[PDB]
Amino acid sequence: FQPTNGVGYQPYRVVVLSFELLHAPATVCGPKKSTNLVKNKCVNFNFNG
Amino acid sequence: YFKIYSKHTPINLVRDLPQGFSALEPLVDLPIGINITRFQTLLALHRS
Ligand SMILES: *[C@@H]1O[C@H](CO)[C@@H](O)[C@H](O)[C@H]1NC(C)=O
Repeated sequence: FQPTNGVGYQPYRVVVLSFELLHAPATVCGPKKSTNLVKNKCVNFNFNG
Repeated sequence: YFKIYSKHTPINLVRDLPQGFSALEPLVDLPIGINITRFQTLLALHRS
């Protein structure tokens, strides 16, 4: 690895993320986007499922 | 799902279980997903 090499010979750091689903409860979840809370109105609420 | 419920109670009885009511709060749910059929308590020795 030299800094003057071509782009086909320059070092590339590769991270491969492997996602599997097994019968155990899935615990690595994405961030759950939260809508700001609105009170005193007839709204459709979704609290923790 | 592995449910661990627990309760701490202050007692002063010497030998047996005291007679009373104490509901156990849920402490922690563990995503283990494994088969369990046997268990064993872990103790601590005292060395001198
Ligand atoms: C769980 O373990 C017991 C005893 O080892 C066995 O009889 C049973 O079939 C197992 N169940 C599963 C789903 O592996």
